[PDB]
Amino acid sequence: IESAGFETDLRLSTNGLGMCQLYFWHKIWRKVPGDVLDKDAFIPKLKPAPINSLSRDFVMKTRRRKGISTSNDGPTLEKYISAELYAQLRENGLVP
Amino acid sequence: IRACKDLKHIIYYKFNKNLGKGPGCGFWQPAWRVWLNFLRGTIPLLER
Amino acid sequence: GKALNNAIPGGPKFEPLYPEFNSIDRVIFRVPIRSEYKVAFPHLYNSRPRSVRIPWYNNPVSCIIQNDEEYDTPALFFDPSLNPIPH
Amino acid sequence: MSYNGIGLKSAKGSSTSGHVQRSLASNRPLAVQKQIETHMEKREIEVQVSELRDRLEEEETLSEEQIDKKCEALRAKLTNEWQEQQRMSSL
Amino acid sequence: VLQPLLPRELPKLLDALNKISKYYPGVIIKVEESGEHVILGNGELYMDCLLYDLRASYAKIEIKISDPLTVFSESCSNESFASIPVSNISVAAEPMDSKMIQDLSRNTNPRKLSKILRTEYGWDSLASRNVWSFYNGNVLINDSPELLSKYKEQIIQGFYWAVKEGP
Amino acid sequence: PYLFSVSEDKTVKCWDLEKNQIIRDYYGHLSGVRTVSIHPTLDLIATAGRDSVIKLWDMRTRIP
RNA sequence: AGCAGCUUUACAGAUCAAUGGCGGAGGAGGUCAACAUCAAGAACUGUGGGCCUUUUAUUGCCUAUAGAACUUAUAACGAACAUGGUUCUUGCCUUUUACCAGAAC
Ligand SMILES: O=P(O)(O)O[C@H]1[C@H](OP(=O)(O)O)[C@@H](OP(=O)(O)O)[C@H](OP(=O)(O)O)[C@@H](OP(=O)(O)O)[C@H]1OP(=O)(O)O
Repeated sequence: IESAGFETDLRLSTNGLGMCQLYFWHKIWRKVPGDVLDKDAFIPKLKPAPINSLSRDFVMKTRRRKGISTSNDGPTLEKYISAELYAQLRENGLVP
Repeated sequence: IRACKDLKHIIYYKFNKNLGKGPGCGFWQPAWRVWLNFLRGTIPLLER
Repeated sequence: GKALNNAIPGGPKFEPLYPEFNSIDRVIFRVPIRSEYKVAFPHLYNSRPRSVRIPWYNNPVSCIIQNDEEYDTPALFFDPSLNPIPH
Repeated sequence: MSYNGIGLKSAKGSSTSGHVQRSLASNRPLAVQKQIETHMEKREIEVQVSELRDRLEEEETLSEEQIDKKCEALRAKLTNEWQEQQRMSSL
Repeated sequence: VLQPLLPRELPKLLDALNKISKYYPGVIIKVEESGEHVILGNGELYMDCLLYDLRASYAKIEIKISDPLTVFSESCSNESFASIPVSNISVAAEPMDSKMIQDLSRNTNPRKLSKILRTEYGWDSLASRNVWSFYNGNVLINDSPELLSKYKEQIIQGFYWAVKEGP
Repeated sequence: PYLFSVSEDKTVKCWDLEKNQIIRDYYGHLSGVRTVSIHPTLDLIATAGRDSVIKLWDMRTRIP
């Protein structure tokens, strides 16, 4: 997600004395910084989101792209479990 | 005319690098080419 | 650049050749799409790349070692710039 | 021609040079956890039975029925010990 | 993500995408549930080449495209806090061990498999026997066996559906 | 693949039907042109109008 | 290098009828000229055979064979680079010329 135009920046910064190859034959999957459930993460409308907001930003933008969300209506366990049980879980400090 | 002014700018700043202001740049070949190419197209127009 | 009405640094400028989706609430902003990217990969970084001509990708990095500098330095010499061959 | 989306389409017709400058001014253990703990305790008994099964099968000495009998016997023994421990802890 | 500039031209795009899917082996083209088309490629040059082929040779229609995106994946960093059942069958999950993730990413009988799991990964005796399936880097574990074996196939199918479109 | 049109504006025009654009203009009528006829076997067009004369134009050179 | 074979444009000796082989009966230039040809199914002609067209004159295709100068793949005679016309859309505008600057032909 951070590789867009990387090659062009490299080639321009080095005045043609540098070249690069980006590949994914080693399937490295890494934890995106921040938390997915941090519904209060700050997200700039136009500038790149802060490090700790990435997991939330990527989730929300994906949901809106797919039409899963109308907004801050992100994922919660309450969508699948019964409402009265989630009401308990939120008071127990598991998930608000 | 604009092309010649532009050529003079690039020529003079190449030519004058350690010489400063004043007459003396005689590298007329590029502007001369500009006027020869002007004549190439002016010829049929003036003939008519 | 002319077809895309995009002017890269030091490049020429021209009249424009031509006069729910991608809304900011649905776009992941990570890196600004530079104008240089729009000419580097004109089909990927533009939605309507009309009249675009795909460019040459790249040439192998140049390694031409320079000479004619010291009157008696030979044609073949291990220039200071080269890594040694330490095996 | 715009650069990074900023400038005019052209300076012609704008009455200006079109020169662009970057602005320097902008800058109670929930019942479900107890259920998982109880499941893990009963699972340890079943794990012991399965390990015994693995040992007997790898030794290829006993029929599948004799192995099933030894596993049921070990299961009954360990389940009785667990029920006694739960009764004692609850007591 | 892409869609045609003019909706009237959507069938031309479909035909062109089929050609692309055939001429570009490594490309993955899928129609999302929202109706927008997703193209997955190896990199910016790969996409630039296939988009040129679409606009210039196969589709010959104008196509709107998104800024570059990436394929994310969903996972867990800790064990499930509770054995919550569901209705409309409780399931739990744990972060898979790094070693097995790597070997499965490189694609590397029930008794043999149980030996592999017990010796290199240290899984317990039951886990090493009750593994029902391995799918897209995930594992399903069954831990009366006859009571459960009636619907093993349908349970596996549900797991296969879940692992390709997470919560 | 040509269309010939004549108008009260004294002009006679040839339109290339592959482009829907004017490609040839025939100048010479003193006043409004009322009629045009294309020769059946020659690359020639006949036009006439208020100036009381018929002009026969070679299509290619646009010469009357 | 010496020895051996093949080959023969040369020199010497021998031979010198015929036949065969080999070679031959202007060169370099010109800010000279004429004529032809130079942007296309990557896209060339001829000889030979077949089919079609053609109707006494030759065209097109398939097949066999011989030759394909120059020009061209980050495409083009020109490692260079002017102008005009028509149409459209713009600019400055006060009407035309003369002009702004993008497109198409
Ligand atoms: O007006 P300036 O900014 O001072 O530039 C001048 C000017 O050139 P331009 O106005 O065209 O840029 C002079 O040209 P003219 O005024 O006479 O037309 C030119 O002198 P020339 O007559 O030889 O062209 C002179 O050149 P020099 O460097 O020799 O003084 C050059 O000065 P700079 O470009 O160096 O500033």
